[PDB]
Formats: sequence, C-alpha cells, structure tokens
Amino acid sequence: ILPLSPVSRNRLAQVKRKILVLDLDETLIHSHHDGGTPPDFILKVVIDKHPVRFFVHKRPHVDFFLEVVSQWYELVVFTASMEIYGSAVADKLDNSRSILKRRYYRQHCTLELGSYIKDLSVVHSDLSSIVILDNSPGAYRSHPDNAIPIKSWFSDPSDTALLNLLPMLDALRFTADVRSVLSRNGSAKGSESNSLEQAEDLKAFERRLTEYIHCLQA
Repeated sequence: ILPLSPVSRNRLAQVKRKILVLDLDETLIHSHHDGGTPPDFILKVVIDKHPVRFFVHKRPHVDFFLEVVSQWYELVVFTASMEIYGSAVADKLDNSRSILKRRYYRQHCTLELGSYIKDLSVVHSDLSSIVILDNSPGAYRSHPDNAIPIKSWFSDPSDTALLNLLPMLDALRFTADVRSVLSRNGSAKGSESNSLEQAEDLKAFERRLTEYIHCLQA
C-alpha cells in the first residue's frame, strides 16, 4: 500500500464503504477437468453422483491481488458455476484468510442469450457503492456502469492484468459514486463529467492517482 495523504485519508471517511464483486473462471482462475504447467491445486467434487477432478490454475498474482484489494473493498464472489464447484474453488483461493466468505453462484444468475447475467442488486442495491470485475461482458449486461472489464485468462504466464488494476481500484474507492468513473469507460464533445457531483468524484479519483505518479515517475 502506498501511503495515504491527509486529504485522501479524510476523504475516505466521507464516502461510503464499497463492495468489489469478483468472478472466478477466466477472471482469477482457469480449470480443466479429466479429458504442460502443473496445476496450483486439484479439486475433487461429486456432481450428479459422479466424482470429477478439476485441475485449477491461478491467474498470476491473484493471491497478492486479493490480499491488497481486501483492505479496500468488501469482496464478494459472484460465479456462474454450480455451487459445489464455485464454493470449493473460493475456499482454496481464500486459503484461511477469511476474505472470500461471501459467495453467489449459478442459482443467483439468469441465463439470457447464452449468458449468465449477474444482478448486482442481489449483492447490494446501492449502485453507487458496488463494482464488478468479470471477464464475461454478458455477466454485467444489466449494470454496465458498475463494471471493470478484464481480459479472459487461460494460461498466459506473463499476464499482469490483476497488478495493472490495483492503482485504479485504489483511487476508485475515494469516489462517492463509483459510476462517476466507470460510466465513462456526447461522444463528439470533450466533456469528462456531466455534473458537479461527478466532477468532484473525478477530482478525488485523480488526487489518488497523483500520489501514485509522484512515487513512480521519480
């Protein structure tokens, strides 16, 4: 963690606590079942009275990623997997750290056009204070203003997508409404904000990035 200035620390107390929703498959891990890098762990789950073995690979730097963002957000797992698989994966990723205990699985999704949509209001209905990180754009079809896209991960060992997100996720938590930033991510205009409230959120967002730049540029 990069040191927090006095203005940023004061800012944090004036905005609400936020939730970071995390997908599993192809976001934080990739698994393949019965049918060459050694796996990180092997899951044995019974599915329809059938023992099945999954070889699970962790995306590079996931453990560090989880350790860091858990200090900034309440973490929630929202997976389209069946609970027997998603729960076992989340347990191994948690590894007794007690940061991934809140989970939602397939039964909380709705299948539309072949995509499992994840209704964020199931987790938290205050849409100013919830963010979702998901490799599947269909997962946040109903909450695009709350979504952080990420490249799907299968095996690329040089992937650093989780590290690259940490400065943004750091600065994002100083906003009063996360949508002030994520809604940006009229097109003819050069406007960055559409209200004084959003403008204030972007100033706080950039103030934290400024603290990063002056530790890195130098």
